[PDB]
Amino acid sequence: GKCRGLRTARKLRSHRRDQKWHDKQYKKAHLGTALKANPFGGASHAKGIVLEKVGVEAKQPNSAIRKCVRVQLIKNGKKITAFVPNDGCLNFIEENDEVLVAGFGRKGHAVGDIPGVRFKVVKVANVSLLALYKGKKERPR
Amino acid sequence: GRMHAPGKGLSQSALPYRRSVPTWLKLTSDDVKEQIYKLAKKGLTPSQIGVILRDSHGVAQVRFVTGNKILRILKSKGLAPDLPEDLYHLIKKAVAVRKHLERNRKDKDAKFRLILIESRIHRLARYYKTKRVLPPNWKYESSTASALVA
Amino acid sequence: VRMNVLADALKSINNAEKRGKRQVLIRPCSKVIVRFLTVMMKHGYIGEFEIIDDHRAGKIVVNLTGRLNKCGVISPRFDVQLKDLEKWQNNLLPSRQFGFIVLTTSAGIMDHEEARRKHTGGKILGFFF
RNA sequence: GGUGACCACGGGUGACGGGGAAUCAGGGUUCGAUUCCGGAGAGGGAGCCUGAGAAACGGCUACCACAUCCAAGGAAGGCAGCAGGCGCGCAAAUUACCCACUCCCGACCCGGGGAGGUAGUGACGAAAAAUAACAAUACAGGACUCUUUCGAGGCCCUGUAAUUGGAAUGAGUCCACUUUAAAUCCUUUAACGAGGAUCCAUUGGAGGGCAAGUCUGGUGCCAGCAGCCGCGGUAAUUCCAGCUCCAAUAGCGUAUAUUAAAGUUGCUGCAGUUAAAAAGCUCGUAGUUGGAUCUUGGGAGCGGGCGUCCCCGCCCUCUCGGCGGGGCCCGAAGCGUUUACUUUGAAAAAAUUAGAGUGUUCAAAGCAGGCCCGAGCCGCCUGGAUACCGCAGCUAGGAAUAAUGGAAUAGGACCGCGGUUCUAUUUUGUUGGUUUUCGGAACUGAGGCCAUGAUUAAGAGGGACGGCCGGGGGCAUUCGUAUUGCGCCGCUAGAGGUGAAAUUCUUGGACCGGCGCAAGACGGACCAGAGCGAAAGCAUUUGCCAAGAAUGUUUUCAUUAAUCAAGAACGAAAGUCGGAGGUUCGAAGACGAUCAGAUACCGUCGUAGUUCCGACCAUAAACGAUGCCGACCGGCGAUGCGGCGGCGUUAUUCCCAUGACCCGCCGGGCAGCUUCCGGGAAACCAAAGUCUUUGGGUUCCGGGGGGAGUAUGGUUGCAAAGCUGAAACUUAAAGGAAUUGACGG
RNA sequence: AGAAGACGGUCGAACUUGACUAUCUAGAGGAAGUAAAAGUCGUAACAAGGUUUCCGUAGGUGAACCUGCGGAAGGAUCAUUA
Ligand SMILES: [Mg+2]
Ligand SMILES: [Mg+2]
Ligand SMILES: [Mg+2]
Ligand SMILES: [Mg+2]
Ligand SMILES: [Mg+2]
Ligand SMILES: [Mg+2]
Ligand SMILES: [Mg+2]
Ligand SMILES: [Mg+2]
Ligand SMILES: [Mg+2]
Ligand SMILES: [Mg+2]
Ligand SMILES: [Mg+2]
Ligand SMILES: [Mg+2]
Ligand SMILES: [Mg+2]
Ligand SMILES: [Mg+2]
Ligand SMILES: [Mg+2]
Ligand SMILES: [Mg+2]
Ligand SMILES: [Mg+2]
Ligand SMILES: [Mg+2]
Ligand SMILES: [Mg+2]
Ligand SMILES: [Mg+2]
Ligand SMILES: [Mg+2]
Repeated sequence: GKCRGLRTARKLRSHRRDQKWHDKQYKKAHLGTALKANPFGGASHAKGIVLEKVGVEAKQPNSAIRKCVRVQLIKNGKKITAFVPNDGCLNFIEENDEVLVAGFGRKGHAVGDIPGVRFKVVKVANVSLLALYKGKKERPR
Repeated sequence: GRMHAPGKGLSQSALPYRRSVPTWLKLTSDDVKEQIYKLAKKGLTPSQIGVILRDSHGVAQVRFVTGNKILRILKSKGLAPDLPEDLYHLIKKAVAVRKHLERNRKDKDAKFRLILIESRIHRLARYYKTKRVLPPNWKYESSTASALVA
Repeated sequence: VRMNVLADALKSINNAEKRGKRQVLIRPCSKVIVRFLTVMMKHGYIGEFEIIDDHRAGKIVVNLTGRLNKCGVISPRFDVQLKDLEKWQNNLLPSRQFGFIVLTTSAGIMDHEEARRKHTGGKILGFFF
């Protein structure tokens, strides 16, 4: 059992903070390795330059091509794969453009049947992908 | 349970509720004292004095008849041993095991019991230091104990 | 070894009450035990108890009335002030209507209602309801 | 010398500290660059002048890094001030007006203030609140009513489409006023200003979680959707649209940090047999935790009414008691321990929080405000509370719990009496001589008194003693058959081995039978849900050596105790080193078989090893997959040891013991059966119970599955390896117990 | 009264060198872990999985794995008779 003495507070707190390192959430947010390994560096979004347009295969029970773009972040110069989350927004994407990529939804974890993709594109050429999809505003042609 | 053994024996002496001296006992307080003085000069430990008095002279408790304990009686006269009786016997057992152990090096069991005995020696010695029975610098040396006891 | 004599007496009468025994014998008696048994009697939770006097720590036989539910102990005797007493009340007592928290104060051993009546905190001992 | 496991020192911080912010049962977890207080800095360091005050930078000097002008001889720099640019970025405003307010500076009613105020940008965020209301017609609905369905109206509410159909209004234009330093905005208030009142609400969804379609048209495992389950391969409730519904609403969606949910960090309050998990075992220092016991009972009218309730009052001492000599009194000194604890009081910035008052037109706010004016009201009444403020420090009451002490070689308390050395004042008032035991302080001798002074001996522990008990340990010794080999003797052609064979041994006598010899192992049957040991483990006889549990105890000591980081002892088997020995078996290896192949299972050999001594290694499914100490909570029959009782049988003897049985009791073990103790997911467990009715003490240790007991560092080892021990990345399950079915060489 | 200047002292920037310590990162080659291919080879584990399985240790083998020694039942026996 656990100690219950009147002057065992030091043992209780020392044991607590030693055991707090054994759950992933505390280890992740207090070690710093996850922060360094994060391509975004603790940022909600990141701008980048479209390096290529690539297609990713779905998982086993699905069968589709997920239209993603390989992007290099303007800060730290890291190369990541960002999903394009609409039906025909890849055509809205061309080569060498600024794209505001954001996390896909669950904190650096792969989402759905897309393997290894944890980011999605939000804006391209400083105009929203939703606005282009809905026709609210057109490309800066 | 036992300090250095897995054992939970309840074998203990049970003192009577009657603190009064039995009316048949005819030895008075001084008579117990001089019997105690005699047997102590003979070279008997206080525990050995109590058993002989109980088994032969019919005193169930020395403290009940004299009002004072056996070791207190010896120290008051001044013939109590310097080493406490229980501490003396622990060193005696430790020396005997040491003597046996040097003849029989392969007795890993005898070595194990030796550590248990010397652990009890140090724990008892700490208590006696705290009560100031023993000198504050009294150490149990494995080498010099063979002459300290026996 | 035995370290909390009160904790052992409370557990013994709790187990005996669960089984349904008319009487229970708690082996090591002490002053705190007698006072703790006294407050239970004055609130009617237990019947007569008799302290058997041997020259050692005596024994106690308690007549269980069967109207007890739990008589636990709070082993680390926390210091309870008058401002955190209600936080102990709702944490331990089943309800605000019945149930008693017994704490040792400088005015003696008594329940929380009376301790508050004479405006004094103290050290938590146990509870019963 | 000083500081350290009560964590020193060192390292990191995406650390300025605090008041405070978010979340909100309680406890907590995060956040505080940011307007108030304190600190620090002015590109990085360093050094100085002046001054009361600076190591000042809208002061100077120097160096470093940048950087400006130059006639190239020199000279001049510091926006982490207000604006405003570049860069960096996911990310953040006008190179505006004014000292009118609040205050600051100055020689000062007069000047100055990018402090600060005002305006501009401003969906950071917060408060209020439009996008419509009503009436009469049609058609349903209502407990409708009138005849008892039928039909109507003496009523009510919704809905669809209409020359309805004339009432109310702002949002907009815009006059003036007001506001203000000057404006703006707001509030006032003119004239306009609503029938798709087109003066047009959006953002996300409609399989489930989760409110809303099993509509229609496209696409056809494609496009795509989908936080998770999942949808789509031609009849999509899920994609792309239309229609229609749903949610919130001037706001809604997404990403990320953080809180609750999370009793998935568990102090409150989690777990550890099988799910992840208790160290192989014991000792042990720090740490944590520790049996019982020292004043209770009796009083007074008051008194929760002696109204036996009980406001309650309780029926420490010595010193001037300040109302050298009064009882008419209450002030000076110490505590006949020291703390923890609890209550009270003091002091604890404001702002923020809770909260008192106050109709801001309500609210967020703010600290304002209210009464009358008949016009003299030549002015009256207020508020600007209070609470909390952790821990530490200060103060006064209480003394229950907890710690700590007093008298044990009395070097003890208290009353005095001796004998000893100094000394403020003395007055044996002219000074000087002074007596000053004078007053108290110096040390010491002899007394009385103290009820003279030691709580008890834990169903706590240690130790002693008694008779036993045990495959407990070490050394020596003895015996057993078997196995292998060898020597003779006999008779024989086979023997061995396998599912079947074969490798192999054999007319030299193999196998078999007999008598011997030698060696090295191993201690059968007895042998058990029996014993002992800390575990590992321990089984031929005998002797020696120490050790031990339990029991017995009217012995002794008297709390000496429990668990324990660090450290230490012991640890099957295999493995390593050195020396002996090597019968059997047998990793490696060889061969014969089997097989589709057969690096194997089977067979014949056979090395290391297996045996002993010495030294390492420290691991096992080291298992009960189950920490230790302590208490409580059913029954029953046995078993081992010790003790205590008893009808009898038996051994001898002439009787008791004493052994062997028989029937019980007690204590301590190994277990078993049983039970609706209770627990548990259940299997099951008298513990794995006494757990939301959660707290006996204390160790170790788990936090979805993998990566991984891996990499690296450290350390131990001759080596093999041991101990300590991540991350990146990946994944929606992996698992546990039970049910049904299927299947089983 | 006194300026330039000089010896010495003291704070001491800065430069050169060396050391230590932090992160980041290249690297021939080597050796792992993950995900998808009804790819190849066998069949080690599950039933007595066709040699019960598993643990520790050691050697061996294309691969799973095999074998020796000790252990466990989480076994395929809670049981086998005087
Ligand atoms: Mg910082
Ligand atoms: Mg701050
Ligand atoms: Mg400064
Ligand atoms: Mg001045
Ligand atoms: Mg400066
Ligand atoms: Mg509108
Ligand atoms: Mg749809
Ligand atoms: Mg949370
Ligand atoms: Mg859990
Ligand atoms: Mg497990
Ligand atoms: Mg200790
Ligand atoms: Mg106590
Ligand atoms: Mg043959
Ligand atoms: Mg071994
Ligand atoms: Mg060897
Ligand atoms: Mg062989
Ligand atoms: Mg414990
Ligand atoms: Mg894990
Ligand atoms: Mg190579
Ligand atoms: Mg196998
Ligand atoms: Mg198999």
